[PDB]
Parts: sequence; structure tokens; C-alpha cells
Amino acid sequence: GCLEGDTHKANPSPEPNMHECTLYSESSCCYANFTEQLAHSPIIKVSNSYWNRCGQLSKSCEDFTKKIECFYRCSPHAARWIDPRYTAAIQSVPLCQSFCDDWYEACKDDSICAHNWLTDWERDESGENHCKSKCVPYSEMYANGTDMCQSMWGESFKVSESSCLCLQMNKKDMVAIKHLLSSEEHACQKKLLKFEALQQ
Ligand SMILES: *[C@@H]1O[C@H](CO)[C@@H](O)[C@H](O)[C@H]1NC(C)=O
Ligand SMILES: *[C@@H]1O[C@H](CO)[C@@H](O)[C@H](O)[C@H]1NC(C)=O
Ligand SMILES: [Cl-]
Ligand SMILES: [Cl-]
Repeated sequence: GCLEGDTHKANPSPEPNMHECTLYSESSCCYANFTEQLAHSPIIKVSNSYWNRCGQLSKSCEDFTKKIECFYRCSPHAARWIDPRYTAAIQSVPLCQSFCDDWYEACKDDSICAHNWLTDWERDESGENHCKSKCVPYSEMYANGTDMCQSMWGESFKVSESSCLCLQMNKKDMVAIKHLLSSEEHACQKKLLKFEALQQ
């Protein structure tokens, strides 16, 4: 299944001409047309939402923000964390801490005005987002990567205690996903060792 959000397909299927989010190409919950928006950096505006409200994000920070957009919109497994009473929303998707930490590090000197990027905006007539709070650095907005990942999208994400049973929006998620859906920990960690070996 896919999420029952604005843009999602009914069911995951291959998607040949994706411009971004290609991690999900051969089984995607987004149509390729959605990806066109993300093909060019700097990314100013995705759908009705401006990404540059406190300035233009550094490239690596933008990359991380794009990875989460691609997951929500295109991952064939996001719906496994579907909120049953709000079918466009996810809850408690387990993110790897290393992922959240690298992200924070990438964004630490960038600026932001929404502690929670989903709720903390003024939305105008045309659906476009405007800061209410003040622009501050990410390093002021959140105390660390963990705090950021638990805050940015409310209940959507959590930070796993496990370094293996967690998503980081790269090919290793194929290892994680097998075990997410003590024992499972060791299974995952062995599987992950094989993965790292196979990739030269
Ligand atoms: C994207 O394509 C799908 C089917 O190919 C279509 O249903 C949808 O309206 C398109 N979205 C936009 C924004 O053009
Ligand atoms: C991260 O920051 C939060 C909030 O300040 C704090 O509780 C926590 O100890 C810090 N470290 C981790 C790994 O969460
Ligand atoms: Cl196409
Ligand atoms: Cl990529």
C-alpha cells in the first residue's frame, strides 16, 4: 500500500523516469512528475511550500531535507507506518541516529523558523507558508540531531536505539526494512555486515 496523501499512487510500482528520489525507482509511491520539482538546486519551492524562508539552505542541508521529502512521497514502505486515523500521516518511522546526527551537522549553520516543519507556519490564501516564529540557526532551534529528528515532523519520526533497525535513506534501508517488518537486532547486524562486504 501507499499513503493516502495528496500525491501518492494507489500502490507501489516501478517508475522509469524519475528525476530524483531514484532510490525508489523500481518500486515507488510517487509519480515521476512529482520528482521534477527536486531536480534542480537550489530548490526554492516544492508544491505550495517555500524551502527558502530563512534563506537559501546549504547544499548538504538541502540534500537531507530532500531525502525525507522523497521518503514521504515515494517510499514503497512508508505506509507501513501509516496513522490509521489520518491516512496521509506517518508515525514513529525509526530513523538512524547517525543519519539524524549527520543531518544536524549539515544544517547547523543554516537557519529555520518552524520548530515543527508541518504545523508551525502561517498558511495564506494560496496555501503558501510564512514564518511566524523568528529565523534562528538549526543549532539554536534544536539541541542535537536526535532532538531535530523527533521535532521536525512531530510524531512522524523517532530515533531508534538500534544502529541497524533504522532508516537512513540510502541502500542500507534494504537491510533495515527486512527486519523492521534482540534476535532481530543480531540478524540485522549480520545482514548489514554482508551488505557492506558486497559493496566493494
Ligand atoms: C502526475 O501524473 C499523474 C498520472 O500520470 C496524474 O494523475 C497527476 O495529475 C500528475 N500530477 C501533476 C501535478 O501533473
Ligand atoms: C540531545 O538533546 C536532548 C535535548 O536537549 C537531550 O535530552 C539528549 O540528552 C541529547 N542527546 C541525545 C543523544 O539525545
Ligand atoms: Cl514518465
Ligand atoms: Cl540521489
